Amino acid sequence: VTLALDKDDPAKEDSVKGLRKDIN
Amino acid sequence: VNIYGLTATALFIIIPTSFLLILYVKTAST
Amino acid sequence: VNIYGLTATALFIIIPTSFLLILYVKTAST
Amino acid sequence: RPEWLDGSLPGDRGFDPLGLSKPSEFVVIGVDENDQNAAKNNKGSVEAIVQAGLARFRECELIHGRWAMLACLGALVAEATTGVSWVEAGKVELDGASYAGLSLPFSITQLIWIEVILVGGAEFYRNSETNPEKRCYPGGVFDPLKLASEDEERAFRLKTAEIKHARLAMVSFFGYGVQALST
Amino acid sequence: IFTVRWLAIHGIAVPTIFFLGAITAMQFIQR
Amino acid sequence: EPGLVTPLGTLLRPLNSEAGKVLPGWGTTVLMAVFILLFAAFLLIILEIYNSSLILDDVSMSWETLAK
Amino acid sequence: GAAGAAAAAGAAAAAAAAGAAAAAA
Amino acid sequence: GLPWYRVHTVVINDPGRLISVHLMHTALVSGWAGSMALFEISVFDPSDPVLNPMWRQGMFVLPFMTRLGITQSWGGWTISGETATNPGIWSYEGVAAAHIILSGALFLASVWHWTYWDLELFRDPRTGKTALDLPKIFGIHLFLSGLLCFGFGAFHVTGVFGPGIWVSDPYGLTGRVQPVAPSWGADGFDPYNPGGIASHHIAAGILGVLAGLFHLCVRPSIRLYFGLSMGSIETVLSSSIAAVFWAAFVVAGTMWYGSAATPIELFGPTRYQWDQGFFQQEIQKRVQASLAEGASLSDAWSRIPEKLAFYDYIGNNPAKGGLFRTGAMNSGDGIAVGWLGHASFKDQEGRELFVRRMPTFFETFPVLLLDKDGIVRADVPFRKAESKYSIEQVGVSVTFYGGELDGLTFTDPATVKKYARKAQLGEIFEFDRSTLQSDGVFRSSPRGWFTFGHVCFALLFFFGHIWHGARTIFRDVFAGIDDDINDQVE
Amino acid sequence: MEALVYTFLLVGTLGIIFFSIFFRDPPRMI
Amino acid sequence: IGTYQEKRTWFDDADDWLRQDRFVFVGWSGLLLFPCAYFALGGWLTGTTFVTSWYTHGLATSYLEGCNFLTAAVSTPANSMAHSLLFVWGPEAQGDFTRWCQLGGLWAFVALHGAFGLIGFMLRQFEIARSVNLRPYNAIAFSAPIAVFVSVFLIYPLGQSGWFFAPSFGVAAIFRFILFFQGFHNWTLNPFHMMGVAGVLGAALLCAIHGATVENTLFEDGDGANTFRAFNPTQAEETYSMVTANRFWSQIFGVAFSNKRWLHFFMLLVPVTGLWMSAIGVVGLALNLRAYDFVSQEIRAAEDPEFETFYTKNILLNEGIRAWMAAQDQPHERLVFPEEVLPRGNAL
Amino acid sequence: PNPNKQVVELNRTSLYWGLLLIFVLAVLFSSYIFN
Amino acid sequence: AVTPSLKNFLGSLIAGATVLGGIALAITAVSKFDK
Amino acid sequence: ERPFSDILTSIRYWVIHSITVPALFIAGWLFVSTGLAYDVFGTPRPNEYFTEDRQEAPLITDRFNALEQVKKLSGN
Ligand code: CLA
Ligand code: CLA
Ligand code: CLA
Ligand code: CLA
Ligand SMILES: CCCCCCCCCCCCCCCC(=O)OC[C@H](CO[C@@H]1O[C@H](CS(=O)(=O)O)[C@@H](O)[C@H](O)[C@H]1O)OC(=O)CCCCCCCCCCCCCCC
Ligand SMILES: CC1=C(/C=C/C(C)=C/C=C/C(C)=C/C=C/C=C(C)/C=C/C=C(C)/C=C/C2=C(C)CCCC2(C)C)C(C)(C)CCC1
Ligand SMILES: CC1=C(\C=C/C(C)=C/C=C/C(C)=C/C=C/C=C(C)/C=C/C=C(C)/C=C/C2=C(C)CCCC2(C)C)C(C)(C)CCC1
Repeated sequence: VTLALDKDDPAKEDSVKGLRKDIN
Repeated sequence: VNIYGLTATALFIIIPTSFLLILYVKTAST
Repeated sequence: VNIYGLTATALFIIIPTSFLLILYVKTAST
Repeated sequence: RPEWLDGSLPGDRGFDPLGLSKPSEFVVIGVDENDQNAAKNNKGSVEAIVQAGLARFRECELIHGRWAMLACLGALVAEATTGVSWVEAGKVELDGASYAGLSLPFSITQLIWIEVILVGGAEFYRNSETNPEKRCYPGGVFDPLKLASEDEERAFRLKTAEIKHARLAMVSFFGYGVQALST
Repeated sequence: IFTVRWLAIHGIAVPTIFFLGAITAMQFIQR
Repeated sequence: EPGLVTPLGTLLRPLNSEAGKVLPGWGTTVLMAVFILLFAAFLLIILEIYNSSLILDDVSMSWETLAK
Repeated sequence: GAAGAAAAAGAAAAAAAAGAAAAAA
Repeated sequence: GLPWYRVHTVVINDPGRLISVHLMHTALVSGWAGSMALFEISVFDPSDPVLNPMWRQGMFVLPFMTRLGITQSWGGWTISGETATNPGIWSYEGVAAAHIILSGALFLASVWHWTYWDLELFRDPRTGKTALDLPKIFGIHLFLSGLLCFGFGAFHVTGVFGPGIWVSDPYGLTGRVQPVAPSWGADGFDPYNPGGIASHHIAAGILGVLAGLFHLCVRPSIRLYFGLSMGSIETVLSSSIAAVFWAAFVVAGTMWYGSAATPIELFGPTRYQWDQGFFQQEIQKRVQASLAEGASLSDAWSRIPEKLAFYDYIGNNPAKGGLFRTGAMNSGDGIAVGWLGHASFKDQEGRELFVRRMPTFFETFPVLLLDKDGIVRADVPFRKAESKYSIEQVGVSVTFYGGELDGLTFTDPATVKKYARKAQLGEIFEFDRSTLQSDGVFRSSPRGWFTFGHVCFALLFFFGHIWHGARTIFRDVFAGIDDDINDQVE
Repeated sequence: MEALVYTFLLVGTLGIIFFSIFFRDPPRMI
Repeated sequence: IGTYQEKRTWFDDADDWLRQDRFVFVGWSGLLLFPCAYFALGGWLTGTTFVTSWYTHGLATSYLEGCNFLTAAVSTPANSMAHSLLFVWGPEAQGDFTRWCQLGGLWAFVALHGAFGLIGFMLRQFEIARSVNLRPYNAIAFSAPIAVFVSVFLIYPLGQSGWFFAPSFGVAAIFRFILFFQGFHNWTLNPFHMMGVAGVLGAALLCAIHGATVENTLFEDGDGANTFRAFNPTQAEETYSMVTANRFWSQIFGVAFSNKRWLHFFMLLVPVTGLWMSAIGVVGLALNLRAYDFVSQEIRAAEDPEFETFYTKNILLNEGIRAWMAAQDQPHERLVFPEEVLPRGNAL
Repeated sequence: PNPNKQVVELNRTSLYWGLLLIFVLAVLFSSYIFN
Repeated sequence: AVTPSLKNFLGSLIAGATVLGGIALAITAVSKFDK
Repeated sequence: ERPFSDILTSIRYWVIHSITVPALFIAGWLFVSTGLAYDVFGTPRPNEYFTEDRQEAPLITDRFNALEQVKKLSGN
């Protein structure tokens, strides 16, 4: 349903998962 | 109203108040 | 452990301690 | 080539890339005034130029190399006879004390007390001498075969024999230090 | 003349007139 | 007026002996400046690893270093 | 553009002429 | 006579009273260390190391004893959560006593050096006045420094003879004192590697010995004697105060950013772990490790340690505090008792919802419930007169997984708003505001308090470097300038 | 309770103002 | 030289050229000041004129964009650069100058060369005071602008989530950093800023009083109505009656200076003690150790719905600053607030 | 017989600055200490 | 191996020497022949 | 020698600074009016703030990959 990336995007959005590799 | 702040106020008065009174009455008698 | 006795002990020390220190350091410099 | 060497010495060569044994001049600065009761305190002045330890440096190579010659000759044969690495001694001697396979009765705590009394007091007696040729080369019981009757101040080199073997034994134990942890 | 007093003023004055020509042309950039 | 002589005071006496004595000229100052600039270069190594400004492939530079 | 350089080169040659109009005097 | 701010300069001229006056300061510092360690042991609650650890209780110097191996006590308890069968002599109370016994020994030594100030050691030969050979004195103390540095690194940290330091996992769950091996590659400069600490103190200890042997033998240059004013005992003070604020910025910097020398099981998490979603990502990494292998929700959220969910909480963030919000972190929100579950939010269209967490800046923050793709779907509105994102109309229910409320659902629009405002603070926990009579607003960890002192000290010691460097270079004009000094104009 | 402490600190500050004016160390000329 | 007469090396040939009494003094510090201070001023005047902030901040900050002197700035990097030093050879910029400007790296160009410029200027006035053989009090006073600069521009963002929350170098850009600290830190309430106000606003009083007390107790040393002509700086006597000045304020204000040396040191002391205390408060705000709340008045105002003070009014105004700017002040958060969730009074 | 013996002096104007300083800091900070 | 971040960093310490040397070279050129 | 008032009143100062000073003003005029200032510093022109991909403010949001991302945010 939800990836761990787009669960930490709507909750924190400063996340080290969400910030790196964000050229896509 | 805490035990800290009521006696921290009294120690910050009297320990530097009397220290300055020790040095003044020393000096004013010279 | 009351608010009275913990600071009544500290005032009965420091107010006569420093009073005697005011008179001694006055005297020991003369 | 250096000029402050090459005479009355076994290793008569100017190897020094930097001149560690160079006798340098000295100038003595006066002590700065720190009295508060003066109005001005000055930063001191040049007072005394002084004209000016090769004797001290000769003693200190000789001690290091002779400990190295006891170390290099002692690590090859304890690896040969016993069959344990020279780094492993201490790990296997805390468990069981031995010498050439023969069990010894001493706790490891006693070895601290034995070594600081025996080796320590002998080190306290070596620096109890005030003659730098006697400090480098003593007499007495340490010369049972009488080297001291034989001269070396001329081209005779009867003293220049431990000093080369002291040098590479420090190096071969330095080669043991680059081999122990790394390889 | 290349002295210290010459390099002090013309370190300041030469880019100042360069940017004052730049900022003046920005007043006439409409969009 | 001589000072107070003590057994530890004379054991330590030649350590407080040559006060005020210096080499003439510059001595090892140029040797010092090589060691200052290497340590200035060394402090720029560890400043940028910890800032992730110089990146080494061997380091992790994270709390994930505690794993491996 | 061009007119920002045309009136610029005009006073580049006018102040060169007016700077020489008092330099000849 | 002297002013009040100049009284301690009676010691600048005689070295014997300088021993005696540093001995009294050293007796007071270790006298504080034992007295603070006795105070912290007398108030420490070792019952729950998982959910009420030492950084949660306001312990400041107890994570410094525990950092270098002291894990056991004379009350039976340990830090890892077991009984000490042999506490030894180096307990917490043994070290708290070893600093007080040292405090009285340094006290008596200071009384000795105050009376016997006029030692012959302090007078140099053939001038007879009090003098100190500060280049060699530095060479002695740098030699002892690198000897202790190499001793601490090769023996204490490496575990060759000493116990070792604290090493934990990346996520603060499994942490002990165990020996480390030195790491001599590029990996030793990663400051989250504990092996670089042992590899530091060996390499810096050996070089500090070799540098100490230099400054014992090689006298300084004359041009560098005057230019650094080596003949004064204050040019070593200015350069040492310069050394200790440099150190205090590094020390408070690595405390705030986190390092291998600052574990989070001792000092708490950092503010950059809440901001960058450090524990939240791992909590999601372990749920998705279980939902992919085949498991339920409530059986996957039960497999997460209750200690890991406690790091993922805004109240343990060190930057959610106040300057005069004094005391333990337990005095703010309460003592944590149990993890209350994982609040999962769904609306009436069967869509999951995710509470936008409170950022570290915000004292208050509006509660927002975002979807998978990051679009706000529900909130607790401020104006409720004509709303279009209210929880009441969107129909937000909340279900928990794991914890004390496992398998329990709440659809009441008053109840859901209560747990939505707790879910922006992190994982949901149950506290008690009656054990310590908690205020209700958070505090900062010892990681934040240590950093506050050691940047305020590092900044005030910048000024003391400026003052004491100026009093050496301008020593001759301290009492005023000369009368004919008008030659400095044209 | 704390308002008693607040007024004592305000009365004490106004006391020093009274002594600093009417019992100041008088500037001696020459 | 050195009263032992060695031969001059190339240092002495460099020391006397630097320490030359020319028009502008260079000195040894000028090898640090004049390259760094020219690039802080040159970086600021270039960044306010040409360099955008459309990528780091999502907002225009240069004259070429349309901004004027008040709204143009050299803006901070994005929160995605964390505390990156943003070297132009760095891992973010990687040599390209036109992207280094777009990545806000020209902020850290100004901030670092400005920081080593302040070291170069403070060493300048140790170096001149040792040439002139004065006392070093001009440098010790400049520790307080360095205490302010380091604690705000360097120490504060290192404790926060990045260089983003630094002040940008502008006029309106400082003004939001000021309004950021009210809304988020309640920085008026912090007692270190209160000692910072009383130092700054008390040195302005001492500047205006000592200027006016001197200028109105002058001795009649000339004939004309211009009193500025009746002075020669090589005169040995005071130019104004200190005794009249003392008797004036001892009867107006009740307390006056009688010591001229204590007066001018007190003028030295008040702005320096004021800025060093306020620098400690910004060090406290780097860790968000705020003096935000009086908890005894929050417990009362939550248990009593009619207890209103000017304090609780200030707490409500900070909630207004926080929610209404942070959708645009912090674009890295990517928080969208629907208009019904922001706080709002009646009919505004 | 230490030659480094000095005396501290404190005139009444410095008494009045010192007593004022520790009461004004107590006026300032105790509002935060009592919280 | 060597990363490009280390290549640009070591290139900066070369460029930091050609800057700091050339500032030092300019003050030992004016010191000698006075231009 | 030359104390700042025999320079400004000298005519040889103004036979220099009535030629180099206007040609430097024009050099600053043409640095921006030829659009070169938009290229050197990377500031966007008033028709370059919003491409067709985005109609919002840019957001860098990535540390080590920002160099090629700002090329994609600008639209190049
Ligand atoms: C040898 C005796 C001894 C021993 C074994 C200990 C042991 C301990 N002390 Mg105690 N202490 C002692 C003496 C001792 N102390 C004395 C004499 C004092 C008074 C000064 C204190 C004051 C003291 C305090 C105030 C505290 C301790 C604490 C501690 C504990 C942790 C130490 C720690 O983390 O420090 C960390 C140490 C360092 C980071 C060292 C800093 C040195 C810097 C990095 C070196 C820089 C200068 C150097 C010369 C540079 C050159 C290097 C190279 C080139 C040579 C530990 C149980 C802590 C604790 O938990 O106690 C309750 C604590 O808070 N101690
Ligand atoms: C191969 C051997 C080896 C190894 C693996 C290490 C490993 C390490 N060393 Mg050691 N070191 C060694 C040999 C070694 N060292 C030797 C031979 C020396 C010479 C004696 C040193 C001297 C040394 C020093 C002096 C320091 C280290 C530090 C470190 C750590 C670097 C990572 C870190 O914590 O960064 C963190 C440190 C930094 C990023 C340093 C940057 C310094 C900044 C610029 C200071 C800022 C203050 C300044 C006044 C700026 C103004 C304030 C600002 C807010 C504006 C790490 C443990 C550092 C350390 O212990 O950190 C905890 C440290 O400070 N080492
Ligand atoms: C660098 C030093 C340092 C650091 C970081 C800490 C850190 C800590 N201590 Mg420890 N402590 C220290 C030194 C230190 N301590 C010393 C030297 C003592 C001996 C007096 C103590 C005695 C001590 C006790 C007895 C307790 C703590 C506690 C605490 C914790 C709560 C912090 C707190 O409430 O701050 C409070 C911070 C402030 C109020 C801000 C200070 C700002 C300035 C200094 C105010 C001064 C202004 C003004 C002039 C004062 C006049 C006002 C007047 C009315 C008094 C924290 C872990 C508590 C704890 O949690 O223990 C479990 C606790 O009960 N500490
Ligand atoms: C290693 C640190 C260190 C050392 C040894 C000294 C030593 C000295 N300083 Mg320096 N100084 C330092 C740091 C240091 N200072 C710092 C950090 C600053 C910036 C604030 C200064 C600013 C400074 C000035 C401005 C002056 C000195 C002066 C002096 C001399 C006399 C001090 C005196 O009589 O105080 C007497 C102090 C008192 C009677 C009471 C002070 C009480 C305050 C409020 C502190 C409270 C004590 C507290 C419990 C301890 C906590 C301290 C903390 C660091 C742990 C002496 C040589 C004086 C000097 O050079 O004389 C010519 C002088 O004028 N110092
Ligand atoms: C009620 C007000 C509000 C309360 C404020 C509480 C805090 C007060 C803080 C300030 C305390 C005083 C600071 C030091 C003053 C000083 O040194 O003066 C110096 C002068 C010396 O002047 C000389 O005194 C000589 C007499 S003698 O030398 O002192 O014997 C005299 O002959 C000569 O003319 C004269 O020049 O002292 C005097 O003139 C009289 C002695 C003052 C005694 C101290 C008073 C203490 C306060 C008690 C007030 C009641 C408190 C309880 C009720 C609330
Ligand atoms: C004689 C003797 C003895 C005893 C000893 C003892 C008992 C000791 C103690 C000691 C002690 C008991 C000490 C203590 C100390 C303390 C201290 C020293 C403290 C200090 C404090 C401070 C310093 C503070 C500061 C501050 C403030 C003011 C506030 C806040 C901030 C700060 C932190 C800055 C015995 C019997 C054993 C035997 C031997 C001999
Ligand atoms: C950045 C950078 C760089 C480059 C360059 C530079 C450095 C430049 C500089 C520049 C500069 C240095 C500039 C300047 C400018 C100035 C200006 C722009 C000014 C203006 C002014 C004005 C505008 C004024 C007006 C007025 C007033 C207000 C007063 C008087 C009158 C009048 C009206 C006129 C480098 C390479 C290094 C590196 C990278 C970065």
